Amino acid sequence: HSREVDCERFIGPVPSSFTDPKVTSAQWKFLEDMADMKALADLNKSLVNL
Amino acid sequence: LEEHYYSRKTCGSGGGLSVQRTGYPQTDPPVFKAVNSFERAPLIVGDHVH
Amino acid sequence: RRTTCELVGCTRFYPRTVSPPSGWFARWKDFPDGSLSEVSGLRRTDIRSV
Repeated sequence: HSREVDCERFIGPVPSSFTDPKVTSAQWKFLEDMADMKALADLNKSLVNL
Repeated sequence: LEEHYYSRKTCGSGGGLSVQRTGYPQTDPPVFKAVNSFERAPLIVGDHVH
Repeated sequence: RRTTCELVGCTRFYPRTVSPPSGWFARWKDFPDGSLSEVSGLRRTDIRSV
């Protein structure tokens, strides 16, 4: 005999962990504060070319 | 599909060869489910500054 | 804001030892002896603000 198998079919299903994420308000506020601090610190370096 | 050679031999007489080709449709699980979606906002205010 | 969810996976082939018949003899001929394919995913959901 001589069997031919396709790799696009003998694969399990997609896990249930592929749903949307869940973030709290504290984490969002912390990320926003960090981004604001980084943006404010980067602006000081742009003025070095005075 | 899967072909095979059913090379059968006779009894203790003569001694002739044979191939005998025959195939059998072989099933398989379904193929992947390709997903390609995208969503965005239509258009609100066309100004370039604000 | 942005929230990413990446996914990645691999696949291998682990065939059985052999096909022992009732009282006959059999043997294998050629086999993958390697990988197969690779599955991967990605998700993106961003919400801009003013």
